[PDB]
Amino acid sequence: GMSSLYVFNPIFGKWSQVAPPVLKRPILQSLLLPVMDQDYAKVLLLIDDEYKVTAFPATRNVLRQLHELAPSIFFYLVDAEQGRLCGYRLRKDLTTELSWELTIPPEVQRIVKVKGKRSSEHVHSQGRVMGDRSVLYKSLNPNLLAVVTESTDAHHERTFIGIFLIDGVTGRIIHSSVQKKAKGPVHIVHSENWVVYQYWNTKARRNEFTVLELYEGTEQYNATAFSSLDRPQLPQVLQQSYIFPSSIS
Amino acid sequence: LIPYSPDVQIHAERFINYNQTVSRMRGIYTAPSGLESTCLVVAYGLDIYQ
Amino acid sequence: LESSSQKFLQGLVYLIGNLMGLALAVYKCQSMGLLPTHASDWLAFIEPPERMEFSGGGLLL
Amino acid sequence: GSFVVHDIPSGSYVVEVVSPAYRFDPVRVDITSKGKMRARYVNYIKTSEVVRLPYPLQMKSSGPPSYFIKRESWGWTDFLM
Amino acid sequence: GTVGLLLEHSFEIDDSANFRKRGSLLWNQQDGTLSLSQRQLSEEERGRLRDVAALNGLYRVRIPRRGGYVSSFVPACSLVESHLSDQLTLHVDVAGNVVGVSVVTHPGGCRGHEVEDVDLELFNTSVQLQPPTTAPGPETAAFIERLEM
Amino acid sequence: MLTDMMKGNVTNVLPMILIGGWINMTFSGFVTTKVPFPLTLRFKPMLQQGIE
Ligand SMILES: *[C@@H]1O[C@H](CO)[C@@H](O[C@@H]2O[C@H](CO)[C@@H](O[C@@H]3O[C@H](CO)[C@@H](O)[C@H](O)[C@@H]3O)[C@H](O)[C@H]2NC(C)=O)[C@H](O)[C@H]1NC(C)=O
Ligand SMILES: *[C@@H]1O[C@H](CO)[C@@H](O[C@@H]2O[C@H](CO)[C@@H](O[C@@H]3O[C@H](CO)[C@@H](O)[C@H](O)[C@@H]3O)[C@H](O)[C@H]2NC(C)=O)[C@H](O)[C@H]1NC(C)=O
Ligand SMILES: *[C@@H]1O[C@H](CO)[C@@H](O[C@@H]2O[C@H](CO)[C@@H](O[C@@H]3O[C@H](CO)[C@@H](O)[C@H](O)[C@@H]3O)[C@H](O)[C@H]2NC(C)=O)[C@H](O)[C@H]1NC(C)=O
Repeated sequence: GMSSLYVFNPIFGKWSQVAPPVLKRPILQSLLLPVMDQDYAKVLLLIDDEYKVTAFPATRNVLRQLHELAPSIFFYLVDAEQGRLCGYRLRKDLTTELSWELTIPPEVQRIVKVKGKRSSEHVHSQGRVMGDRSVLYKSLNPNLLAVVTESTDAHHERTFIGIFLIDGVTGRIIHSSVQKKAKGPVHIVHSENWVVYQYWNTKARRNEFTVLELYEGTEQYNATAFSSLDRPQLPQVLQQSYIFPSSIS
Repeated sequence: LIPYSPDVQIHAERFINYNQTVSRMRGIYTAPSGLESTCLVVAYGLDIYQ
Repeated sequence: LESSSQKFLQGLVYLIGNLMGLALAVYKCQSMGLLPTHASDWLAFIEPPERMEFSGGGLLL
Repeated sequence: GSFVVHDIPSGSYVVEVVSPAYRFDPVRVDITSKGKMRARYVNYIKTSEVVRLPYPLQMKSSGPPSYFIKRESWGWTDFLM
Repeated sequence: GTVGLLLEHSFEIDDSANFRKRGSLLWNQQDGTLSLSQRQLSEEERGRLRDVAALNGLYRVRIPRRGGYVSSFVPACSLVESHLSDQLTLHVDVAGNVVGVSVVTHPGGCRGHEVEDVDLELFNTSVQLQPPTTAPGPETAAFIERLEM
Repeated sequence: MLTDMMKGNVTNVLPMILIGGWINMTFSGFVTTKVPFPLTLRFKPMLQQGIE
């Protein structure tokens, strides 16, 4: 349970003369803050097992900006053996507080993989053309996580496999999809607004491909400021099935 | 629109790996280039291929 | 064309003919799709909004 | 040439010979607990018996699969049009 | 079989460490009906709700599952700016397992005009159940008949 | 009286269309320039005509 951080150069190879120390228990998680400070660098903070935020580039303006942000940064942690989905957030200077909590029975379902949204992704078109000429708005969520859980018990017929769509901001499940005759390796990829996950059916020896897409209605919201505190609506979920004769490693 | 049909066939023409093959495909990393329509694909695993 | 008062009024009908022609041309213009006047065209112009209050996490714990 | 595989359980499996060179057509094989072996054509849309062939798998590779696309130029007698 | 669930609410200045019993909620697993019955707030509770609202705090909802412990935060600034309208939703598994709850408010605004004491008398809540949904499979049977026909 | 308009100069654009067609045939997938003037998406088929 040792955690260490190194600061090296990807161009030459020689490391710099700046490295923070690590104490207490091993580092649990890290997050990259998009805001830049100091000279032209980004600020990095890490979470300890004592539930504390440690900032890598200690700088007065860095801490000033972090304090000015204050209730704007959230942190979700996922456990497999514990099966507990947690949400903490920064308050004022540096301290954790529990905001949203989720629990899942480990005996029934089991956590496998969790994918999210890439930080470096820009969407050009925010709508889609429809039958006559009407516009259709999409549902783009920068803060949305997808959980894939399977069944602990393995049987020829009895097989439980599903996908949960949870917001990291506020505990609220958008859509929960469930199958009944699928098992084995499952691969999930997340994109602009469409999720692609593949499975294998035991009842018929084949691989079925399910495509999930989230769509809004014909009218748009604020469309200037996106936040998960507001937007009390449920996006439409579309599912389709295909056949792929391969394994998809 | 093309009418819906659950039959996806693997065409040999849409094969990026013509001759060079990867014995074990652990993962693939795609990096965006700078022009507009160019993505650098690197497949890692038992061997390396770009 | 000024030769009398009564033909001076017929000139206005001559102009009404051109007005009707312009109206028909504009009707065909809109029917084909030359004038945008629709939501999808303005969708082609709307820019993405700014994202605030970002979150993050993983499965390391 | 011969593929001999042991340490297998009961069930249905698709035998396919993988080669960057001349390719092969996968063949579906059904294994019974009693010891009957029934080979059939690979069918995904349909799940019935299409054609039954003898058990001693004899795959016949058609040839090199086309990996590259073809581009044609314009003929001298054809550009006169 | 009807089981009762404990519903508690949080109200502080800027932290969240206190919780009080707000009401009782009955749940019928066999039937699928969810009934809620909470008590009414007192004038001091109303005023404390007002002063926490103008400070833009958080409204944490506490629900223990028979053990697990679920919580959910919601902005009360929109609660005070608009009228009282909360929506509670329970998330269940295929069997008798509880995932969590979420509070959603239909207005969801931030204008902040004013609120009268006549508003904040009755509690307006609606409870819903969201069981897991079964995904469809490949409809090859219709494709075969279309190809034949 | 009708012929005064029927004759006109309606059918005098086709030879230029032939030149444009040959030029577009030479360069199949190309992007020459952008026009600052905003345009509607219903002109894109006529404008691009070769880019997917
Ligand atoms: C869509 O979302 C945006 C961003 O949340 C809203 O614009 C923002 O609205 C708030 C509240 O009206 C503005 O706050 C103002 O602050 C000044 C002091 O700085 C205060 O005097 C005002 O009374 C108000 O509280 C904020 O400035 C404004 N932001 C921008 C960039 O204009 C917008 O109202 C939302 N639209 C809808 C339809 O919900
Ligand atoms: C897959 O790779 C094999 C090699 O392991 C390819 O076979 C070889 O392909 C190269 C060109 O890709 C041939 O080189 C040629 O040599 C002649 C003179 O002999 C020269 O005039 C040509 O310009 C070219 O350099 C090489 O002869 C050939 N070897 C054999 C034994 O065929 C194979 O073609 C690849 N598969 C493809 C392209 O589908
Ligand atoms: C207490 O809660 C009930 C139910 O949640 C509230 O009834 C709801 O009232 C809203 C507006 O007051 C209704 O919204 C309406 O929606 C229709 C379309 O559905 C729209 O055309 C109208 O213009 C309006 O926006 C809503 O339908 C109605 N019923 C629900 C939500 O089931 C009641 O108003 C609440 N009382 C107080 C004092 O807040």
